[PDB]
Amino acid sequence: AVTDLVGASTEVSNKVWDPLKLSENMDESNLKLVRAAELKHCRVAMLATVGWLWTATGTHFEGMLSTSSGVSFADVAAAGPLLGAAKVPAAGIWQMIAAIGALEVYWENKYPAAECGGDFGVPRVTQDPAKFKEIQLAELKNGRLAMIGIISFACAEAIPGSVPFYPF
Amino acid sequence: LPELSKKLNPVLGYWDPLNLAELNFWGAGDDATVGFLRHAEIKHGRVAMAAFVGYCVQSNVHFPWAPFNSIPTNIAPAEQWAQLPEAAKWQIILFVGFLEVYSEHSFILEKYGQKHYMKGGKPGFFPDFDTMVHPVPLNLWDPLKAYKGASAERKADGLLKEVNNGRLAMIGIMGFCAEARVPGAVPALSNIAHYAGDPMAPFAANFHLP
Amino acid sequence: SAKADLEAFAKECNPVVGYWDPLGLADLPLWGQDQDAVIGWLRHSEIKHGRIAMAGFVGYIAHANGFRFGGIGPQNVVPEGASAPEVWDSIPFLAKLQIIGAIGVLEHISEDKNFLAADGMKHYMRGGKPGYFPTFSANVHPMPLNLFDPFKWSKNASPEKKAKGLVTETNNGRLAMLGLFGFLSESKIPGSVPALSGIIPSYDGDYMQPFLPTGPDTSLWTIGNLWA
Amino acid sequence: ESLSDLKTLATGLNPVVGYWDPLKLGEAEFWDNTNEETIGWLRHAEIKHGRVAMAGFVGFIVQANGIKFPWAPFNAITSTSPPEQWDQLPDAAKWQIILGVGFLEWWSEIRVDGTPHYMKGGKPGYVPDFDATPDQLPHWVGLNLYDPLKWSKGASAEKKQKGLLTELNNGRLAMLGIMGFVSEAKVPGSVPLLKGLVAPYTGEVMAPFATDIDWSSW
Ligand code: CLA
Ligand code: CLA
Ligand SMILES: CCCCCC(=O)OC\C(C=C=C1C(C)(C)C[C@H](OC(C)=O)C[C@@]1(C)O)=C/C=C/C(C)=C/C=C/C=C(C)/C=C/C=C(\C)C(=O)C[C@@]12O[C@]1(C)C[C@@H](O)CC2(C)C
Ligand SMILES: CCCCCC(=O)OC\C(C=C=C1C(C)(C)C[C@H](OC(C)=O)C[C@@]1(C)O)=C/C=C/C(C)=C/C=C/C=C(C)/C=C/C=C(\C)C(=O)C[C@@]12O[C@]1(C)C[C@@H](O)CC2(C)C
Ligand SMILES: CC(=O)O[C@H]1CC(C)(C)C(=C=C/C(C)=C/C=C/C(C)=C/C=C/C=C(C)/C=C/C=C(\C)C(=O)C[C@@]23O[C@]2(C)C[C@@H](O)CC3(C)C)[C@](C)(O)C1
Ligand SMILES: CC(=O)O[C@H]1CC(C)(C)C(=C=C/C(C)=C/C=C/C(C)=C/C=C/C=C(C)/C=C/C=C(\C)C(=O)C[C@@]23O[C@]2(C)C[C@@H](O)CC3(C)C)[C@](C)(O)C1
Ligand SMILES: CC(=O)O[C@H]1CC(C)(C)C(=C=C/C(C)=C/C=C/C(C)=C/C=C/C=C(C)/C=C/C=C(\C)C(=O)C[C@@]23O[C@]2(C)C[C@@H](O)CC3(C)C)[C@](C)(O)C1
Ligand code: KC2
Ligand code: KC2
Repeated sequence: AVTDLVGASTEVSNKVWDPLKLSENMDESNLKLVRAAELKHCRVAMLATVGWLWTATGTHFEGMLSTSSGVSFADVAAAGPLLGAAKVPAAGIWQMIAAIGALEVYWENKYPAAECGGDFGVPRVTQDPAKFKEIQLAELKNGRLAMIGIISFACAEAIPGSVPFYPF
Repeated sequence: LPELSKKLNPVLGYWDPLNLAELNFWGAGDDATVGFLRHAEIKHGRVAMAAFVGYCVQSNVHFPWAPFNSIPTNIAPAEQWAQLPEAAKWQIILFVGFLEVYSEHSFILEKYGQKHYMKGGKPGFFPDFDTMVHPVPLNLWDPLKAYKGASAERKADGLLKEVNNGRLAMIGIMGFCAEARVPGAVPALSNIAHYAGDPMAPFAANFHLP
Repeated sequence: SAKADLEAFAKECNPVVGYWDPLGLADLPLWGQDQDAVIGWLRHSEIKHGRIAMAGFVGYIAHANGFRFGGIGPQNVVPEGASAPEVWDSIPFLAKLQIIGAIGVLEHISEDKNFLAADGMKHYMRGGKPGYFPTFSANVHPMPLNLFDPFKWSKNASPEKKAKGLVTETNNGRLAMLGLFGFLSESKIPGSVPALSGIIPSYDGDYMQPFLPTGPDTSLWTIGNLWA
Repeated sequence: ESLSDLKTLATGLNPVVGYWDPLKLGEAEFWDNTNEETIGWLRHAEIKHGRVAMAGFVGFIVQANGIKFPWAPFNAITSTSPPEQWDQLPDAAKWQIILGVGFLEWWSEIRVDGTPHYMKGGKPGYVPDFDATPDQLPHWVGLNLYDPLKWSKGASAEKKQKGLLTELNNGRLAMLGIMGFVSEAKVPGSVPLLKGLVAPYTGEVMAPFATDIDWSSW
């Protein structure tokens, strides 16, 4: 059932790209699971690329991130996108992870990944399923490019010389 | 253009070294490829024929009014463009910019029965101007309503003569403009103009692009 | 077709030698277009070379003697006697360029497809007569006379007389090519031509370059001379 | 198809040579495929090497002659030894050359208009047409990679196969020529009749960007 999906990209001549044959023997309720994992990776990667660009360009908020122990948003931004990740206090990291996990638990109990392949029922911008398949393919391609891009940003910030066309 | 260039010129005719008639031109088509080229054939002719005749009057006499007057005449008129004020350069380009925008309006072009040139319309056809937000006495082509009573044979002869005089003048002005800077380019003239500034730079004497 | 006509023309040129093709010149197709095109190209090149040779011999005699036409023109800048080789070194650069352009225009008119099609002829490499220059009745501006026959003094000659004249032209062109090459050799290297040694002077610039010594500009014309 | 490989070669240099391969790269299987796929891959590799070699040989002749782009960034470097001109190029220029070539061959691998791949039965060394499928490219570009001005377009198939044979032979000769020039840049005395030309050079020609490893210990 891997030949159906949406992910058939014209960059690989509109056929399924599985050189290691990872989806040869995987069955339903796992194919939908790996599609849900890919879609969540897509969305988190796109949000991560936008946030990384916002931090690297410098933007940041105005105020004090944790008035008990200093640390302004300018202090977080000035350390860089990667090195300015430990400048956040541990309580802020735990609160962010707790809110994300509450959303994860609610959406997993409401829309299980094994049954719903990455579909959490967010409205929908079009009917006419051909256009919707085109929009799904656009989402998949954008998310895959963002998956490559955020790891590229992390590698270029940590190891200089890699990613030659890296801004900042 | 079709193979009817034999009417414009025998011996030669559809010479076409760089083929250019089927390169599909933004994916529009082969007819649309022909229509765009034929318009740019004669639009470049109409500018060059007016500019070369424009040259031969500028270098001797100037209009005696005021603003584009009293600047030196014994210089290159390509340099005389650089002596114009900045508001004059903007207003000249934008006035032509209206004429380009107005003539490409397909709803104006279908008032007189024609269409945009590479959708099937005639290559060169300026609109008869009578649809503007406010009326004007004089239009652009045939202002005195003089020579629109001529038969199609005089129009067909004139349209071919417009092309052939067009190709002759595009060589005429550009070879002449190549004589102002880099002197000695045309050994037939070789006795006019100076100045090494770029003629393809209307605002070089005023500001810089970066 | 091509080989039989070549052998017949060779026999008509000389009944003793006949077909004299040592380096297989009748068999090598130039632009991959069979032997007929090669034979036509060779015949046209031979006819053009012979005509240029006879004209060059006449011009060399005229330039060596000195027979300047009048005033105002290019004779006012050339020296009063400088032999044939230096006559192409003191003429104006614009004059030499315009002469080369006129020669190229004449060659292109002789090689144009519609120029031969209007006269009822064809190209000399695809089944045509070599050396058949087209007339001048299509250049829109009315030409006063044709280039082949200006006064049309050969409009009643027979085809046999035309063939005999073509054979005589080919033979005289070969003789003129030999004579012109001998004069060029004697003008540069002594001891080549034994009879012509000591007549023509020595030329420094080689006679195989058109832009050798660029000529002076020179106005040489009045009344409206806005071009310097 | 170890039979059409001989039919191609009977027209290669007459029967004076034919199917000449001492180590017999034909009748191979390679990466878990059939002999036909390997034959098509090897033919495409030979054709691509030949095209790259003719382009490189012409570029070497032009660059060592002295013809150079005036514009702006290529005016900065002033050498002659083509290899050293590549070495003193900016890193971004070399990377953009490499990535543009990579995009061109990424398009070459894509078969959305022509039905077969060059391993699955297509013509080796066939770059697909840009405008054949105008709805399956990211944005429109005219002026296709092969035949930008459609000069060949309508031609006889005999002329097409004759041109393919001519391209293959010229490619092989250009491969030999450009490797002769590179070995001139590296090994003096090698490749006679070319000793008086080319400059001495170091820096492992078959490596871009940084240098200083080389085949110093042969
Ligand atoms: C989180 C990563 C992830 C996951 C789970 C998937 C999952 C899937 N992809 Mg996919 N993809 C991804 C990332 C991912 N993709 C990226 C980044 C790209 C761009 C290169 C693509 C491009 C792509 C194409 C073009 C196609 C798919 C297709 C598919 C589906 C079938 C293939 C399959 O089961 O094998 C993937 C299953 C996995 C479990 C893969 C997990 C990742 C492995 C184990 C680790 C690899 C490490 C890597 C090599 C290190 C370098 C990467 C990076 C650092 C540069 C499946 C739902 C096909 C499809 O849907 O067609 C219907 C298809 O045609 N993908
Ligand atoms: C309390 C927090 C919380 C909870 C309960 C969940 C719960 C879930 N997440 Mg989730 N997530 C969270 C926070 C949370 N998330 C945060 C903060 C992020 C970052 C924005 C993500 C990003 C994320 C992605 C991208 C994906 C999930 C997925 C999942 C589901 C399966 C998780 C799984 O199998 O274990 C995890 C199992 C593993 C084997 C771990 C992955 C190991 C990889 C190979 C290496 C990654 C590094 C590692 C995670 C970091 C550890 C430290 C490092 C130094 C080693 C589940 C619904 C997946 C899903 O729904 O797919 C069906 C999925 O694709 N989440
Ligand atoms: C040929 C040109 C190539 C350019 C390069 C490129 O491509 O960069 C790619 C790249 C990085 C990179 C590079 C490499 C790829 C590694 C290559 C280079 O390395 C070398 C030497 O090559 C360097 C570098 C840096 O360039 C990164 C790409 C990042 C990418 C692609 C980022 C997409 C975000 C999408 C978002 C955020 C969507 C939000 C959408 C949202 C938030 C919504 O829809 C909200 C929504 O409410 C809406 C509106 C309607 C609702 O019903 C539904 C919901 C609720 C969902
Ligand atoms: C030096 C060696 C000569 C060539 C010898 C040669 O190869 O033989 C003959 C041959 C081919 C042959 C052979 C066969 C005969 C067929 C058979 C033979 O087998 C035997 C041995 O039996 C073998 C072979 C190969 O020999 C080919 C010969 C071709 C030849 C020699 C063709 C000259 C055209 C002249 C022209 C176009 C004149 C133009 C006119 C000119 C250049 C000018 O107007 C010059 C001039 O304006 C200038 C520049 C300035 C002015 O101020 C002065 C003037 C006005 C003067
Ligand atoms: C019956 C009827 O309807 O009315 C008729 C008549 C009427 C009213 C006139 C019509 C009209 C409209 C108009 C306005 C027509 C006018 C058109 C106009 C104004 C046409 C300019 C051409 C300029 C040329 C060809 C320049 C060549 C230029 C040349 C050849 C060169 O400069 C080359 C050269 O410089 C070099 C390179 C070096 C120099 O050393 C030597 C020379 C100089 C040779 C109609 C409506 O159409 C038809
Ligand atoms: C020192 C010296 O040399 O003195 C010289 C200086 C100088 C300046 C050289 C001189 C000059 C005058 C010159 C040379 C004037 C030349 C002016 C010129 C030639 C100006 C071109 C414009 C081109 C445009 C607008 C292209 C648009 C092109 C477009 C929008 C496209 O490509 C679209 C495209 O759709 C196509 C068409 C094909 C499609 O399939 C695909 C795509 C989408 C890609 C002189 C007078 O000689 C003297
Ligand atoms: C259909 C039709 O009508 O066709 C048309 C259409 C079509 C096909 C598109 C066309 C095309 C495309 C093009 C541009 C074709 C041209 C291709 C190109 C550019 C081909 C370069 C080859 C370079 C070589 C062989 C270099 C050899 C170099 C050699 C052999 C050596 O160096 C040997 C040597 O080093 C040794 C080994 C030792 C030394 O001691 C001695 C020397 C130095 C001598 C045409 C041409 O327009 C015709
Ligand atoms: C500075 C600009 C300029 C110059 C120097 C110039 C020179 C010549 C010459 C001299 C060589 C001839 C012989 C000639 C002939 C014709 N011109 Mg020009 N023409 C210029 C501009 C315009 C414009 C704007 C239009 C136009 C037209 C026509 C028509 C057809 C009319 C008809 O068929 O109704 C004919 C026959 C109109 C058009 O083609 O519409 C169909 C149209 O709108 N022309 N034109
Ligand atoms: C560095 C670039 C380069 C060089 C130096 C070069 C030299 C020559 C020479 C001279 C030695 C000949 C005689 C020749 C001839 C042909 N070339 Mg080459 N060619 C180059 C590039 C390409 C590309 C990209 C393609 C291509 C092709 C063809 C076809 C087939 C046309 C057809 O079958 O319609 C023929 C006949 C196309 C292809 O092979 O299609 C199957 C195609 O995609 N060529 N080519």
